[PDB]
Amino acid sequence: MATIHVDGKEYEVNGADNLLEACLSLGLDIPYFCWHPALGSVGACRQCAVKQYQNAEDTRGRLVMSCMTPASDGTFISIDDEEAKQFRESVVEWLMTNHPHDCPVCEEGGNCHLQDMTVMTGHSFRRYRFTKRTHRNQDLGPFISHEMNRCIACYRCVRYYKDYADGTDLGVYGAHDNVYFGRPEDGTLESEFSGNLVEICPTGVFTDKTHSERYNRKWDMQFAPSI
Amino acid sequence: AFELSAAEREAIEHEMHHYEDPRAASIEALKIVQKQRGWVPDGAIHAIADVLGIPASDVEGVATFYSQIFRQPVGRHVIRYCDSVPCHINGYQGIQAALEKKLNIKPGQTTFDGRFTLLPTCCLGNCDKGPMMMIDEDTHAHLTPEAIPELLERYK
Amino acid sequence: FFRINFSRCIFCGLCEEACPTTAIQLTPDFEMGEYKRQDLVYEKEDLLISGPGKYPEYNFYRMAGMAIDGKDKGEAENEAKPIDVKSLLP
Amino acid sequence: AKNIIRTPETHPLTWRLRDDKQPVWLDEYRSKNGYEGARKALTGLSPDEIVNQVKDAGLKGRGGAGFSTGLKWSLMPKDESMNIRYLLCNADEMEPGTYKDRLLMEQLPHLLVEGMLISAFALKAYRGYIFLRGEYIEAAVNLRRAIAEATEAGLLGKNIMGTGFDFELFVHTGAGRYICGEETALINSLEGRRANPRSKPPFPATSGAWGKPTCVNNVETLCNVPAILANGVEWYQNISKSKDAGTKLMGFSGRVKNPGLWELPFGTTAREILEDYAGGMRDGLKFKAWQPGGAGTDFLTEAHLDLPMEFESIGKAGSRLGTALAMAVDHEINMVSLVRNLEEFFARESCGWCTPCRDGLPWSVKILRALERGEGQPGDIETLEQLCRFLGPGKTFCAHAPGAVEPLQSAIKYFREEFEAGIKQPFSNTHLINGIQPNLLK
Ligand SMILES: Cc1cc2nc3c(=O)[nH]c(=O)nc-3n(C[C@H](O)[C@H](O)[C@H](O)COP(=O)(O)O)c2cc1C
Ligand code: SF4
Ligand code: SF4
Ligand code: SF4
Ligand code: SF4
Ligand code: FES
Ligand code: FES
Repeated sequence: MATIHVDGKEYEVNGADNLLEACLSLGLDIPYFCWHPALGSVGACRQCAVKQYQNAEDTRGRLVMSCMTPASDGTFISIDDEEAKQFRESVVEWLMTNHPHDCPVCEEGGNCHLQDMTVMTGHSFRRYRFTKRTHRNQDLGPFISHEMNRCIACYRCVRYYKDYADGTDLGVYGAHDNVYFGRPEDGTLESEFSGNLVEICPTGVFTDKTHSERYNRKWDMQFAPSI
Repeated sequence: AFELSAAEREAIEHEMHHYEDPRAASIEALKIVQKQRGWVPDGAIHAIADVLGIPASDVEGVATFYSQIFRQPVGRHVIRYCDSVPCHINGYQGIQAALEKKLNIKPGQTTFDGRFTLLPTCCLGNCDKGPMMMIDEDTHAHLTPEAIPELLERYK
Repeated sequence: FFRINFSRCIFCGLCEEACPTTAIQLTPDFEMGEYKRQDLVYEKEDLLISGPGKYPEYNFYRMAGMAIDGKDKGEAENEAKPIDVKSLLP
Repeated sequence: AKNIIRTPETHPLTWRLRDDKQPVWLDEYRSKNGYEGARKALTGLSPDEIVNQVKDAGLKGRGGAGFSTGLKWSLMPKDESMNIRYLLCNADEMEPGTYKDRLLMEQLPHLLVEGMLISAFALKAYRGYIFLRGEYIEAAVNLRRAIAEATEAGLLGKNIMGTGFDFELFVHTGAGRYICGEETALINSLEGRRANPRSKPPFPATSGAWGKPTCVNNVETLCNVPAILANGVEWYQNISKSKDAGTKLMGFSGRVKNPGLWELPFGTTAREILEDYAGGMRDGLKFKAWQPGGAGTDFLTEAHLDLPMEFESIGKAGSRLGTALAMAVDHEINMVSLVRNLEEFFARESCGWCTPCRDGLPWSVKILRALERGEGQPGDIETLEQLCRFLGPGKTFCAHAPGAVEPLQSAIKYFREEFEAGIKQPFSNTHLINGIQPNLLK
């Protein structure tokens, strides 16, 4: 439908789509968290940053969010722009400042989008030397476990549980960096589709308790397509 | 078990008639119950929700977002001092120290008698007259560490 | 359960290099000859010693943010104490 | 300067202020040519004509950015099907160093009421909301009494001035958050939602409050409308000769001999406001720096005091005009501790929507606190500068952070030596694990 120019190479994409969706569908890799193919685009984590030029002669473009930018015809964007790469790594660094050192004891290890993006952004060195924020967890019933410390405030859970599944017991509480995602009070999630949170959450705040009892890493699982 | 008083219910209802969506009355609804209880009791969140027809998680999010809405018990007279830069230059730090000494508490806690609660606040829109503080709904300007002991006495 | 088949082990130390907890360690010992290969399959009873090994003072649980008996939320290294969303402080 | 004579034409917004500093009420307000502009507009000018006059006058926004009020009113949808429209007054005033709105609302409430009444007719709005901060207790009681007085006089309500125009005005009190000042955040707060900013496009003009055409304007911006529709567009254009037409409530604060705000035309240099009105620094204090108009403005030095108080002049200087309410910093003030205070505010006023502002500002506060405690380590200033560039316009979701780094970048630019004194310790984020030889990066 529309012709875009990513890193010089030209591509034919649907103009009705956003650059993130378009480039991801082209096989191009752009880190992201807040955006979900079914929940739409909001522009919160600011991770899908891409440099956009006004024309082919523009050499000083601007950092835009691919998820909140239309894949319009005549669009010149660069994912490999140094500034874009630096900003995308900085977003991960800011999310890692208050992130718990609990990879070995979390159930998302090896299946974690945050782990995948940290590596994709090439962020392996910590410069932050201050304290990490902590949050007390809640009981969410017999199926979902809570570990708010591992949160990155992408808002995916509240957007799926409340704006897609129309649930009323999950919400975002607090302000600034003390934002909390959970129930207004300890209790069982009442949505018949609460389980999808385990795959929606890009971290390990929401996990599957039914598996946690006999937990095994994704690489050690024998899987089969079943109905 | 928290139960909204008829007066509080009527107040929230009147507010709902001033907006298209009843949800727009949530902030004031939290302020009404607070004016009658000093803070918003945990039971109030659900009760307010039933009156506005909105998820209780939504009412809780608004309360935990807005600072003035208190979700933890507070003293009879809340004391708010401006900690912004204009007042920082004027010398709020001295006023804070004076309040802490006369009250033997620290910013964020209530006195044992439950008469005062020391909470820092942002700009109060009166820097030309700083330092500035607000006790209850009364504003005090041109503050001096020496006047703090007397000012607090007025709020028996 | 923890099982190591020393009949297949090549003593390369890739596993010791991979722990984030310094639990598995290759020790200076070379005498492990056996009569039956089945006895070369060691379990935790034949692996868990009574000391820290080559790494004397490292506890991953003092670095993790997951609360356990002894370490509560905010009691780990470089970790602040939980601030409630209902706190009165701005 | 010390004894300013106020003539209606020279001081259209402060000439009615009483010396007893008591609120001018309907009877007194109408005595001083009150609601005359409303009468002329409601019964005389078409809604479109009023918009054109405000556009021709050149009334720019007085809330921070200088966007043309008339242009903003003209970007409103032209679809007659969209009958339900709203006008929102940003009475919220929580930017540290700003107190101009309090004076107008607490002493001249009918001025805002009249400005909204005229502005609503132009925007064809049926309901108007004054988003007032809760801390302003007096403004609330005063504005509510003014509305009650107006409704009785038939200035607000149904068939206003026998025009068939029905306008209902409501006062919405806030609950503490500063982000509510952002236009889209105000709309969300008004709807009873967490004040998280929205994204544009779409702009609030087409889909704002409850998805209906909405227009947000500052108290001062709206209080400038009555005079234009009463004294004429020509008078407003000739009030001064600056590209920024009209008057502005400007002022100086911060250990100055006479702190306060004064109605002055654009172009008055900061030097005049500091010496002629503020009376200069208090004896014993020497001027070091000054923020042009707000905690979110870039600091300027004494050399920039001879620059006219206009949007373009301060912008070229390297800052923003902002609210035109300047603040003076004396030599006895440490820049690191001052910016630490600014960041502590900007960091806690974040709503938590985007990472750059939610997790980046808190980092800066910790670095600044370490610097002021003498515990700074090499690389701290570089992180601060990187944050200032990566929290700049376009990177964050709204302009809270872009404006939060404005004071920080400026302080490092003119007073780096103060930030350097902080670094006194060697850099170290790792302890020594026994048994593991460390990778000695050189
Ligand atoms: C963080 C932030 C805080 C703001 N606070 C205020 C405020 O207190 N008052 C205000 O009038 N505008 C404030 N604004 C600007 C508004 O978004 C908007 O520009 C203004 O209400 C309309 O300006 P005008 O109508 O005078 O043109 C703020 C903007 C930001 C980004
Ligand atoms: S959520 Fe992912 S990155 Fe965070 S501790 Fe768990 S596995 Fe590691
Ligand atoms: S709990 Fe998961 S989905 Fe929700 S904000 Fe945190 S990381 Fe995102
Ligand atoms: S990785 Fe460990 S268990 Fe596996 S062969 Fe090497 S030394 Fe043996
Ligand atoms: S910059 Fe981002 S985090 Fe800060 S107030 Fe705006 S939307 Fe919220
Ligand atoms: S995925 Fe685009 S802003 Fe988060
Ligand atoms: S900084 Fe105290 S009133 Fe403005």
